[PDB]
Amino acid sequence: MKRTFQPSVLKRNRSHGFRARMATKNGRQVLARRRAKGRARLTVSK
Amino acid sequence: AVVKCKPTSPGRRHVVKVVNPELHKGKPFAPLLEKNSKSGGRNNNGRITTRHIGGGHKQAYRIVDFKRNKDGIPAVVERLEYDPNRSANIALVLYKDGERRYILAPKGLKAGDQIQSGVDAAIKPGNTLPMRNIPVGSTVHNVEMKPGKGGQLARSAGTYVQIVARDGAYVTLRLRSGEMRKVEADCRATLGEVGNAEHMLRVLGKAGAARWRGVRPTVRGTAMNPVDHPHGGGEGRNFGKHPVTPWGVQTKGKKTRSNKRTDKFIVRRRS
RNA sequence: AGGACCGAACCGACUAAUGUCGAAAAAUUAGCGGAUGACUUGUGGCUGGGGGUGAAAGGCCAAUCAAACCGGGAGAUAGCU
RNA sequence: GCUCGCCGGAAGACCAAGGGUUCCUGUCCAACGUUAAUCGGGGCAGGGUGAGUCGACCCCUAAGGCGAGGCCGAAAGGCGUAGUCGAUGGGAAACAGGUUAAUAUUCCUGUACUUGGUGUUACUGCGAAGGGGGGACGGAGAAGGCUAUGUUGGCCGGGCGACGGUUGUCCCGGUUUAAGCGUGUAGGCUGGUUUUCCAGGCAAAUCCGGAAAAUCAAGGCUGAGGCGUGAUGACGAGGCACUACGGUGCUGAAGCAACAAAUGCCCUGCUUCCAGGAAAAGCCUCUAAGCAUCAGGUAACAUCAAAUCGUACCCCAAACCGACACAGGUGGUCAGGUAGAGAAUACCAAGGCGCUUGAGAGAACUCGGGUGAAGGAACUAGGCAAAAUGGUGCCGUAACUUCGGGAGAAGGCACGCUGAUAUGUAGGUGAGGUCCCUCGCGGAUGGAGCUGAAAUCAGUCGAAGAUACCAGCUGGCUGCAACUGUUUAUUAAAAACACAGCACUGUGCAAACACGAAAGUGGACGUAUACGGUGUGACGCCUGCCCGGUGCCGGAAGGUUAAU
RNA sequence: AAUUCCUUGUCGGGUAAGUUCCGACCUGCACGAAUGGCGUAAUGAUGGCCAGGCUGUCUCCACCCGAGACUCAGUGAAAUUGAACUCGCUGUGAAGAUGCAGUGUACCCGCGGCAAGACGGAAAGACCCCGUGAACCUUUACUAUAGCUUGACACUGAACA
RNA sequence: CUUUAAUGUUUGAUGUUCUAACGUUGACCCGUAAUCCGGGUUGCGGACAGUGUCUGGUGGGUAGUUUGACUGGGGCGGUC
Repeated sequence: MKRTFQPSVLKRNRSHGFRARMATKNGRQVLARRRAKGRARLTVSK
Repeated sequence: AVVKCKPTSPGRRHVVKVVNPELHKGKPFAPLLEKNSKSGGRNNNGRITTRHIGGGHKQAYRIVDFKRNKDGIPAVVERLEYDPNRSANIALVLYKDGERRYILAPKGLKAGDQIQSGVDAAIKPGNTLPMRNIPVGSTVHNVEMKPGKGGQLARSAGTYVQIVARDGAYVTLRLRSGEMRKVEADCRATLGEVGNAEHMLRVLGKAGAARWRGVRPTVRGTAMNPVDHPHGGGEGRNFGKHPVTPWGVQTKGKKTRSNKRTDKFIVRRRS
């Protein structure tokens, strides 16, 4: 039956992209901690 | 025409339709229209600040003239158009110089009548003129509260307002709710009661006929569980409290007017 | 004309059998209900945790809901095992 | 390769979403494939996606997002004006044939088209974020004219047939052709035409609107299909040569008419209903300041430009979502024949597959079925489950009723084929001919040809003629809820929720009320025939007594009492 | 009676037989008028009840068709498990014994079955109680508090009774 | 003294007029091709409203917690 993950690559980037984080204060606070442990795929992109 | 229906199906049995042959079947006048969203009964914050609102049929706003700026220019009524916003019928009116506007339609105003605004206009149903020239003891509508702001009182269909007394600067208006308030005498008002007097006789028959008006179902407070409503609870049909709102303010008689800023303008309340 | 009637697509889930380390963390099979409407569906928006939304069951909110999920107070406390 | 079998409104064919090389070819079989494997969506090496017209990008905006200033907030921040983003929407243009192992409306052949730039020529007032027109719109129904397309005939080739017959009222195949350009039809909408004036369109206006006067009764707009050209081309069965025996090369006939017919097109029409059915640009027209020598405006002709990205492949699945090559999930388009009302169902075409373990045996038992003597609910918590009923036409129908219903109530009779009626009728279709012509895609008449129900009668076969698949069990009495609906995704679909209707009550607008420290939004661009809250629940009859208690409302004689 | 405990009340009908059903009686433990009363045509995957037709539901099962089971080949799990040379009975025992005592019986080992036992497997019982454990919900429990409201001073001035 | 009417005075309570604080989610003008907002004229209100500090009342709207033990299982009963 219909599972809980229907992907839509426009909809993924608008709410977990790069500029979706950088537009808010707490979103930039994520990428400070994402860089600290050295995440390779730093956000979800491509 | 208060026309009861034939019961060829359930739901159709109790319907009454107010068919009016006076209305115009055609499409409305275009450049006086604009868009109008529905908003679902939610504010800019996003939370639902008014329950049961939503759904309904898509409708377009008709720009209507309440202020009646054109003083002295005579005007002729073209037709009558259904408006899904008002409960009253509106009329497309063409002026002597060329402008087309909308007005709220009075009672005995068929298409083919002559109206104007201004102080020298005759006291005949349809004209609008400042309140200090209207004779005491006359029925008006579209009453402004502040001079040249609006036209606010007596706008829903079949209503009117009785001018009673003039003490120099103010004038007393026995409102539709049995309330006598005073207003500034410089305001304008339009003679005659508003048309479509049989709007009250619409009964809707079925359940979906209130949905496409935009009114969602309401759930009684005694139906819910007591985390939701302050009635709630129950091991089967228990009320046991005094009837309050969903936010715990008593609903079966509790005077909630608290202004003290417009109390100087009234005489009586709801009796 | 109709929240009209019979009936596929479509939407739904009343019954029985099967399955229960399944084909499947809810399905198949034989029927069954709605099927021009308060229908259903696509893509995109909006509303968030004592808050949301709710034709109201305390249901649903990413297989989690009488107060989500992740990190932190935190090695909480544990007269108990 | 030969048979056999299954799907065939899919188990076919295209796409979007989403994947990411899975596509093709050569190559190897450790792992992976629930078995083997020479095979593969596996490993490995190479190859493969070509655009002025498709799509994105782009110009335009909806919901909504960000938001210079600004308003507000201990802080972070919240809201929002100017704006500026955001498609699922609106906006310029291409089709047919061919070609690869893999791509194509992208390459090639042929035929077109669109908006720009640049030039020259011809003439002229051009000119905005501004005005206006346009763009630009619902639901339902009825048609009518058509096409896609099918079937038959004609025609063209090919056959005369493994066993009885078959040169004919015989059998098999084919009979295809676009965009464009030219024509303006079926039909739809609208009275045109020139001149004067005006306080309306935040300025101006020759445009829009308005007021008339005269003039003619027509003009204009939209418009499927048809027919022409496109195209004496292209394709084309079938032959010819070669075949690495894969397929390639080469010539290559007919290419018409009739009828049927869409849910597609005309139609964003038309009638009609109320629940009253987006915006902005491209487009067209008007002018402002401004330039009016020029510039710019259209028309003509020549040339130039149309960049960038995506393009393979799967796409109802072994490639996407479900941990799996999982009996699950997933939006749109195309939709042939025979019977059928039908996209149901059954059998088939195009096309695609036989579901990645088989071979034996024919015990109990279990699952899925088929049949059954006599009995027919005796079973059981209970007719659960099965069996049964099932189509169409006519006849026939009860209590009750809100006069619609009940009702397909219940129940009956007739259904096959053949012939006659009638070398196939009623009906539809419509050629030749003839008459009009304002002379056309005309009208009138004409009836060939084609198509063709259904009914009656006469036979006639079988046990059974709605034969298969497909397809209501019915009645009676009562409980509850008026009704269709909604609900516990995953043990509860109900009498629960809703509901129209009724009542009490709040609210006079800067409304009550809700979200928010606030600004401000919703309520509502509404105004008491309105909005909010509550309780009951269609409709009919009605809705009794009690105001001490508790709340609400009103009152003021007195008691009592906060900071101060 | 969706309400009636006593109760299967009493009477009438229905059946050979009716704790259900229909109709009344009133003795209403403990119905009752918008937390609505009594009706009510139509509607319902609604509850109860009866009838016709129909039948493997049954008396009582029989046969047949396929799919597993079964044999062979290929791959190849799982939950559970202190160790086991893992018999019946009477008794005894932390009180229901494969394991102790007495006694009986029993060649060693497969295969197909069935499911009485191994207090079989699964899930640190959900019932019950305990904890000076938790969460929610209610209220005239207690203390608070947003909110709404009263008054004093401030922003805040003149006149006049 | 009990009473009362007038005077004088002190403490407050109302009510009426004014406008210059303040309100304006009235109109119009400008910032500006802008329904925010600021500025300007005018009108209507007007020392009210509204807000701050303090204070009485209300307050399951919301929150933190309490709700004993013995007991022939617990509850109820009875007891400490």
